[PDB]
Amino acid sequence: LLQAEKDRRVLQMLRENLEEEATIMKDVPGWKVGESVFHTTRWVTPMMGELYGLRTGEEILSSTYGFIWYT
Amino acid sequence: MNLMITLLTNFTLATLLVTIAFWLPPFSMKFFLVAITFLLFDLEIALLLPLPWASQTTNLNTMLTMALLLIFLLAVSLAYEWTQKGLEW
Amino acid sequence: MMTYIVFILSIIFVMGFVGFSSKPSPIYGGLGLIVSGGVGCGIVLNFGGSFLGLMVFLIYLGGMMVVFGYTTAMATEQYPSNKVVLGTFITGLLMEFLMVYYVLKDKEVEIVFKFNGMGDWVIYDTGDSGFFSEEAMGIAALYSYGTWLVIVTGWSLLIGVVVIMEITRGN
Amino acid sequence: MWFEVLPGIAVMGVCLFIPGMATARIHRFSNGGREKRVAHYSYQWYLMERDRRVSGVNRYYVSKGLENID
Amino acid sequence: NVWAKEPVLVASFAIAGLAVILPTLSPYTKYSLMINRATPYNYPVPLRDDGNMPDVPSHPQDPQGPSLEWLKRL
Amino acid sequence: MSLVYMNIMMAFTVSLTGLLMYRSHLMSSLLCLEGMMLSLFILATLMILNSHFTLASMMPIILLVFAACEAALGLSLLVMVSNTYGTDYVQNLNLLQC
Amino acid sequence: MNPIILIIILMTVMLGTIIVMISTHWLLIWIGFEMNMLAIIPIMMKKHNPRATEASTKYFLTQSTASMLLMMAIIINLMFSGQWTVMKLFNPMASMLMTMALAMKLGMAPFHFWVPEVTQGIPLSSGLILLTWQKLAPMSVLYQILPSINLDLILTLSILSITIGGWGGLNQTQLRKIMAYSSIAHMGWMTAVLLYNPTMTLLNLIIYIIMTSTMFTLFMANSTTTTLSLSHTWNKAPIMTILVLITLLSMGGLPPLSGFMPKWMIIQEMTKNDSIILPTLMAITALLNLYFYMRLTYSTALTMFPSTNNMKMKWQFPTTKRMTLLPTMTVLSTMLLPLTPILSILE
Amino acid sequence: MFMINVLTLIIPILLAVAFLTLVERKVLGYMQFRKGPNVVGPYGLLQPIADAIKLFIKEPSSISMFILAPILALTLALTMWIPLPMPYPLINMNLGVLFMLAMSSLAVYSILWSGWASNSKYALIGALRAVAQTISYEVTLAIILLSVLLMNGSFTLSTLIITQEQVWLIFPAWPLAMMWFISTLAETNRAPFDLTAGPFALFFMAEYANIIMMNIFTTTLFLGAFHNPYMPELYTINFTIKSLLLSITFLWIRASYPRFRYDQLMHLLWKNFLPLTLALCMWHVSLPILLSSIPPQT
Amino acid sequence: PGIVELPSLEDLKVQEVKVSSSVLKAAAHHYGAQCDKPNKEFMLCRWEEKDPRRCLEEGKLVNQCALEFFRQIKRHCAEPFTEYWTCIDYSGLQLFRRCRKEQAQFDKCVLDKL
Amino acid sequence: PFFDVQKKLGVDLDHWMTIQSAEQPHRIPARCHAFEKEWIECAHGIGSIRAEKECKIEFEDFRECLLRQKTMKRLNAIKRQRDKLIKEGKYTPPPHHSG
Repeated sequence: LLQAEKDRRVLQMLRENLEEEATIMKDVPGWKVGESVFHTTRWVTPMMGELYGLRTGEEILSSTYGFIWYT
Repeated sequence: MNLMITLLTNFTLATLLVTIAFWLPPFSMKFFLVAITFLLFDLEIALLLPLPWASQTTNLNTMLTMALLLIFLLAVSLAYEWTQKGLEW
Repeated sequence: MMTYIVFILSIIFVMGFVGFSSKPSPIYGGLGLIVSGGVGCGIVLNFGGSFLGLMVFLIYLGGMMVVFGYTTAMATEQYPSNKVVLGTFITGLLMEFLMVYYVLKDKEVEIVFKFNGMGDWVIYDTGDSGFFSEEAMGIAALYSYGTWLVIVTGWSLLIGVVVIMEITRGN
Repeated sequence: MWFEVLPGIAVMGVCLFIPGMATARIHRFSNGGREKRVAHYSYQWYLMERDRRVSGVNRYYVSKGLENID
Repeated sequence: NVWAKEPVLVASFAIAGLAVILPTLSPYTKYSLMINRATPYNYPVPLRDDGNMPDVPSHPQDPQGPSLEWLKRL
Repeated sequence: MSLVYMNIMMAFTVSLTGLLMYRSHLMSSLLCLEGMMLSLFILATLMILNSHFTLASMMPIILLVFAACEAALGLSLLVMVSNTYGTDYVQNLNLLQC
Repeated sequence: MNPIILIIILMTVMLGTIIVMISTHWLLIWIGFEMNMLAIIPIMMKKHNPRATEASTKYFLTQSTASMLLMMAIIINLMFSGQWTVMKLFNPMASMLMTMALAMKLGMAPFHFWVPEVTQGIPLSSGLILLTWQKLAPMSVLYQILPSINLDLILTLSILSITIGGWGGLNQTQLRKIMAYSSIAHMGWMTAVLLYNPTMTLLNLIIYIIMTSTMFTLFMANSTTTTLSLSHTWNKAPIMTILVLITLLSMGGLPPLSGFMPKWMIIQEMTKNDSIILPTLMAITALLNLYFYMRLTYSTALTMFPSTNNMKMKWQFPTTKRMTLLPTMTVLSTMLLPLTPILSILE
Repeated sequence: MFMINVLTLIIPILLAVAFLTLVERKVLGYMQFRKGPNVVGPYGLLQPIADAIKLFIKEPSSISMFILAPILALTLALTMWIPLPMPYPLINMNLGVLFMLAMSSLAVYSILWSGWASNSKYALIGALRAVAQTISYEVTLAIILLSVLLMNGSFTLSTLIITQEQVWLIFPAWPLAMMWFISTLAETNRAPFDLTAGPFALFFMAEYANIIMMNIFTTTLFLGAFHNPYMPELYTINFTIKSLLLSITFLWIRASYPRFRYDQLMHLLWKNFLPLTLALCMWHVSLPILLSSIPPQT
Repeated sequence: PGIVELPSLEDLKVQEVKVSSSVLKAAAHHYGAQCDKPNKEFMLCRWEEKDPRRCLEEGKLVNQCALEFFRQIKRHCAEPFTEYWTCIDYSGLQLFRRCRKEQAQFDKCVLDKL
Repeated sequence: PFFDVQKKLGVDLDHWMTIQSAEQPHRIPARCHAFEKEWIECAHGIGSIRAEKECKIEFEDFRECLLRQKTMKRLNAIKRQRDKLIKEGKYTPPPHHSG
């Protein structure tokens, strides 16, 4: 159940971040709106930047650096 | 950052104590065997020490045998310098 | 008090490396390498890092610079410093600060690479269910698999013992 | 005899006694009578992060038991 | 005799020799290996059910599959 | 590209130059070699951490124990040098000419 | 210096070289280079003069920085496409610094400054074991990671190494430095033909190690260091001199004699590639490094120097050493001319 | 409340050390036939507070290195009570026993720095010998630590306080416990393992905080009590009482026995402990694989 | 070059069983017992085809099965399960030797009524 | 010389230290496990030159997996565009906490 909730939540963050990118890059040249960097269409594990970009400190430090120097 | 805060507080308290203190007023070759002998046995300690993290596996006979070979090799080295007047003075 | 903490600890790491690679008296150099190993162990523990960096810390800052200070103390005194050390330290700080500027307020500087300019909280794993803390079982190998490796390592250690005693007048 | 020294030994023991009792009182005060969830592994940490996620306060200790179903 | 010449060394050789030999006879070697093997760290995946194997129950309460009981039986 | 790797490689190059250029004593150059050892240790270790190359994690500890006994041999040689001379100079070595 | 302890250290030399041979993992190759260093250090300083002290110190520093640069190249290799196979690599920078580390290892004209120094102030058995095994060690490495090397590196190393071994060598008076400079030139040769056919490199390794074993066995047969004692060994023993004649002319590589065969086959499979001026310039340098061979043979066997007596007193006494295997290896090393299709031994 | 946790940790160390000094002086006085200090001050607590402020008053290398040695000793003495599992430890460190050992090695560093700092004397050569007799025991202590945690799963030390509460660990290994005790005698650097200068009070402080650290860790390691939860005061009282009794026993052994000869010390260490340590440790390896009880690391 | 397609919130508007993990760990054996037969549909789907955006409707299936199980334990026996999780709540990291008596009482509850 | 003790005496002393897809003590992958398996099965029966001619697709895929070089390049381009248009000062962002 935790696996299912995690997958639904990271897909929700991906949908919201594609909404972010559809908002922000309306004037850039080039840039197909949904480029995966790779070639073969398979599911890749995200890199925590695609999950949490433009968060500015708080939630990224909680979700990444909290286990590292907490308890 | 918890350990960083503790390190900061202890360092600043140590500096406050030291500033209160000080602002309110030819060798032997036989010495050399000890350090390198210590360091090589510390290296074989570093080889031995990942055993209690390891002791839950399937191949237990291989673990036990290589553990025996490690302690027996350390014993061979220690008995070598023991018989060959190494740690003497 | 900002996000680029791994980057800043790497900066102080390079600072300490310059601080003893400017060739001081060797006990001051050992002091600088102790500080450099401390901040580097802080770096590897801040990647977490909870096992291995503190694990081999006892061998490096628990075993090495003690014996370096030992063999430095019983060798000579070097009681006089020179302008060359200070000039080399200023040139090292020049290279450091110039890289800091052309990375922080710019995009990239390439020796032969493409260094993307940002502090790297990413990349990082997405909280995947280890439950065994991968470093732990990782170094807790060598006993179900590592047959040959511990044999040749102990062989080299035995030979190191007999080599040291022979050269220092075996038997 | 030792009758004169054991009160001083007891005062030294109280100075040894005090940081554990003070620390445990701050532990039990820091979570509303609860203990800190001692996260050691990545699984325990993800468990604690969903705990602080589902509580709504972004604070794990409330733990909102069973009254979120309907 | 040979004993009190270098006594702690001889005692160390004796206890080390029994530490070497004692794995060659024990009533708990295979028990040790089975208890260590019977602890699931990696998660057991399911699979496409089978082609009618004489194993693998649906509910894990059903004792048809190979399971342990000597964990409780000392 | 993990930007910290840039400055750790720069730190390697600085430690390499501190190994090679040295004027007064062998202990300084050998200590810069030990710092270079530490640099390779830390760099490969952060590689294995952020790459999750969890199978063969033998590299940092085994690299350090082997280059440790290398350094022990180096200290043996420096003690021999200081014994057969008065100092441990880069100089006083013009004998056995080239 | 117990013989049991020396048999142990010889076993470690063998074991380190075989770990260099057989291990497909990079860490074990680095461990093998280290263990071979750690074993070859107490072979030297068999005496206790400061000469061997300084020699082992210099060799220790060179081999140590070679090992460290190799570990650097491996760590960069896994920063890029990362696999622990000894295969065709995937970086010009990592292969670049790796070939530079191997040039530190086996000696090139950038990196030859330690060689006559470390080979002068040591006994000759130590020089034999270091030359044979420390030039046999990188050949497995190059033989397995040839397909990802920029050729300009090894080519510049080879050209410059053979011309430094040609120029440096016409002035020296010590036999040890002569053999050291010859080792420099021939390792430049045996590295030069890597990226075209390693068969010539390995067969030249065989022939050169046989030649050096015969040469140093002859110089074990008389505790000599200069040409003067060589003329005295003429005046006490004639057959040693014709051995010096034939072996030195084979080191010259002359076509009736066996040393020309590794040269000539290298020229063949280097000039079936249509570069000509580079092989003939290298062969001009191979002409150039024969002068000191020839004047050495002059001062030993063909000219006759006057001598001091008590060699009359020596004449009652035999040359009663035991050799490891001198005469068999000598007639293998010299009369091996019609065995040219024994090139096919490899694959 | 984290800085208040820091305050509750590092404020009582000063009162703890000063009262330890009065306790050891009074107990030496009663091991001898000496009542006192009891004249000036009720049972002599004013006597250590006047010792501290007096040694601060009575004050007149390479000023950098001269400061770098005692600052390192004192910051280790401060920062090394963190993973102590008095019932709820301060930071629940995943591994702290090798952290203990590495910071003991850093204490050896600070001693070597002061030994260089003692300004070019046969005194400093004796200080180098003191460094040698200090460093000659971290082998044996670490290998004994490896054996006594080999029955304990991992370094996590709360699983250790789980394993201890059934039966004490003194009964699975009493001679290994005594050998570790002798190793702590040698590492704490007091009688009979002697010997060998400012600031004297701060160096005094660092050594006694080292000894209290080792005493609390010893009382942790080889004994315990039944730990009833939701009242830490029970285990705190009982653990404090037994740490008091262990420290009193340690001073009580520090009182009454003559010192060793240096070559007797080294010869004794290597050729009496070290094969015996190896045999006990290979026996601790071979035991749980034959008794089907290996500890379940989580 | 290759762009992707990611599903919308059209299927990611689903209520969750947002309880704490301590009470869920307290309900480990029982939730694994009656339910969690068709969540191995989701498990098999994921470990064969490693795609999330593939097996999500079975994520809804296991979510509504857990919701069914939680309503069943809420309405039916009993109330001192609340006592059980608030007993096992403050024990740091939870074991099962910790709160054994109320575990036995909850056993007697679930055995006698269901 | 590449001797064949490894392929002859059968003892695979180093056929587990080499890459992944061997059995970990706790069976977990790394970040590029499928890319490893695909690249290795592309370059199995291949003489390493038409590997460079043909398996370049999976080679570049594996390298951009192992580094995320162009991934962080695109992400930094996103960050620079975000920085310059928030210097412009538009749409106080509802990507976070709100809508």
